[PDB]
Amino acid sequence: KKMKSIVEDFLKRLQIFDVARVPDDQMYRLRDRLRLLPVEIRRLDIFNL
Amino acid sequence: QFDFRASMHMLTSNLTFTVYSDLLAFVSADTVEPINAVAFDNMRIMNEL
Repeated sequence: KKMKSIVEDFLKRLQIFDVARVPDDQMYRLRDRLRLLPVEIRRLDIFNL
Repeated sequence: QFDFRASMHMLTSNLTFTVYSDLLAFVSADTVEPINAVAFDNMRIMNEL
């Protein structure tokens, strides 16, 4: 699974950013520093189930 | 002058072989799907996905 789609959608749904002008490396660096964060306890309990 | 004793000879060879010039059409050749291509260390090249 190439995770450019998740971070690309993440900048789609933020209604400000011109997402077609953010190329690969910034999307993938947001992937790099986004999976350092703990999941919210709601979605963590969902994933545990 | 022609002497038949010093001129009759039994020549010896093989029977019906086949030479092959290409030598590499006999190798059937496939590849791992290139998203799963790995290096010498068995870690995947193009980690970035």
